[PDB]
Amino acid sequence: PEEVVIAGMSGKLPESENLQEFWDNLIGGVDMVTDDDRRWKAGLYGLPRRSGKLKDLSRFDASFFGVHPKQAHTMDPQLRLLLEVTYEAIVDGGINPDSLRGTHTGVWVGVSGSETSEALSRDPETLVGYSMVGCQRAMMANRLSFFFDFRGPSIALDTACSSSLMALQNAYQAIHSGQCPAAIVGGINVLLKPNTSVQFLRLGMLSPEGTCKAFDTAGNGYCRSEGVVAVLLTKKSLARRVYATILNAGTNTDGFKEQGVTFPSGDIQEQLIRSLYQSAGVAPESFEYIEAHGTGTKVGDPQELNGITRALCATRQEPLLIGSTKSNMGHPEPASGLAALAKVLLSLEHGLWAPNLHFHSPNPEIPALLDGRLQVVDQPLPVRGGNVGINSFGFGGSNVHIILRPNTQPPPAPAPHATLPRLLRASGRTPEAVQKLLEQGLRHSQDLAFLSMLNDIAAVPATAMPFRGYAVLGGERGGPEVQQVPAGERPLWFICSG
Amino acid sequence: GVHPKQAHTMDPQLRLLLEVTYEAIVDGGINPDSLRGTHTGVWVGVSGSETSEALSRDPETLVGYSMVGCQRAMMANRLSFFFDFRGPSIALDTAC
Amino acid sequence: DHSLAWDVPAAEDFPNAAIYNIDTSSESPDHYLVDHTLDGRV
Repeated sequence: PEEVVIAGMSGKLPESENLQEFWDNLIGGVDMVTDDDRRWKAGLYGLPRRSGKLKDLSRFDASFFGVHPKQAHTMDPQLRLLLEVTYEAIVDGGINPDSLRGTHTGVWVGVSGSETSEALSRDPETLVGYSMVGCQRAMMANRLSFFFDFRGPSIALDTACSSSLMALQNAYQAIHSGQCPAAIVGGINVLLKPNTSVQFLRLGMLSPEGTCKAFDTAGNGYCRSEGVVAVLLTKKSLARRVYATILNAGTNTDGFKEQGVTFPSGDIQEQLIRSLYQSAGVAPESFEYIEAHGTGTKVGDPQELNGITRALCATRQEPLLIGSTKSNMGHPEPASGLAALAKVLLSLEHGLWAPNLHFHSPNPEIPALLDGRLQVVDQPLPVRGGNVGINSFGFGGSNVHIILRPNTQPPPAPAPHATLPRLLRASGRTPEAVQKLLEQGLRHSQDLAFLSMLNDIAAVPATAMPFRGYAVLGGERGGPEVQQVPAGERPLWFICSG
Repeated sequence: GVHPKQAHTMDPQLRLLLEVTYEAIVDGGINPDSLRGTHTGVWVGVSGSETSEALSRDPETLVGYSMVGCQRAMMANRLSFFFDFRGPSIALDTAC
Repeated sequence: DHSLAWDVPAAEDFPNAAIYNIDTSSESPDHYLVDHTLDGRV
């Protein structure tokens, strides 16, 4: 088996259109769980007044994805955002999507809600059949395959609170086994029906204060939050940017439990973690940071933390840093794994760990936190090195865990040819896209790899992207240039002067 | 081990599937207690949760048990829980 | 290009004609109706 690497990532998490804003919020210590009433009247049915929500759900470029207006109005917002996020993820890795056309890339998508389908299927007298092809759960992956022309598997997993990480595990297995050269792993969740929140509140899995206080004495529950993420898993040969390497992925169910189906278990999670880190051949002393589920439940937190302590903290001297991305944004049920993965990858790229929030005093039922073996990252801590681990556990008992080896590639040694002027070319749907690409190219004119990746994703036909531009970087002069590309292939002629 | 209150708030698919899974194990001549604690996995293909729509249509009367019984991911998690399977539990939803 | 705005399901789009329950049980506010009996019938 070859290596599996993560090439590109994109998403639209709470109070963050792109991942850059997500990181600015994570490291800036800004609570991304607002209390407004965009989705519905606050406090309706006694639901918590705070939830994680996106900035806008009404935006989708229909023309580029070949969706007519009638179809777009009946398409699930999850799908509309996921198409764009997937395209951004593919380009984020410096890979022109045209290359992946006709290959065996497989789309695995974790979804838990289909609330849009009910809304559009409530009036039999005046309901359109398009909604079946736009809101059906399977279409969340089949639509992506149809547009991007992927011949690989197209599955829409459903395991709760762990669907996205299960999809990542399945994609990792598919690539590792030689079945696919690349994969698109996505996780979507949108809060649209208050009745689901009422159900969760009745079960007792929601916090009245609406704040997920991970690893904290006053941990009541968790706050619902929406988000969309997508990751491009690929083998080594294809990858142009490598965020990390998937050293091993696994899964397993709790089994029978006297307490109940929804009661988390710790022995099973410990077994899963130990099995992964034994099969991969990675010693526990090499771990540096584990992204715990950290939903803030008064029962789940002790189980998960003590399982981690038993599995990894047995015979290691230095403490293990543990953090949860759910104190910063909330808890996107089906997308919990991918949000934590995005936070981890961003922290590794920027060389700093995103601080947790709402951490004042450690839970007295967790000896490791007091003993000092486990350290909650409540301040920006520079990364020293080592491996990482992400675990997402659903409330049905579906456990997942991953081990990541970060990218220790240093900047290249300066070379004589680096001083020669270089050319950057960009294409986009509107002039603002070309402007932003050219400005980014100018900002980092000394980073050759960034320019090369930008140039490798700029060969999009004029029909899809009718705006193009260029900017000779590092020259004696010359600003950016932008103009619309006339349609139709144009012949190229040569004339040799005498 | 499903109490009467939760039996009423459970998807018919889940109940029929529990019965059919027990029947399938026995038809193979293998006692179900032989597979307990093993890495047996449960995969299910579902493309509908209309019971959840029927049970979550009254905000003032719904019971939280519906989520634990009618949720899509529980169609496999319930089987793994009862039969004590430690392997994967997934709910594929590729149509047809 | 995000010039156009598309449909997004609203809160009221999902399920949620006054109905009055008449109960004569002593624990109910309407218990006083027991005293309105005519021809040996409430």
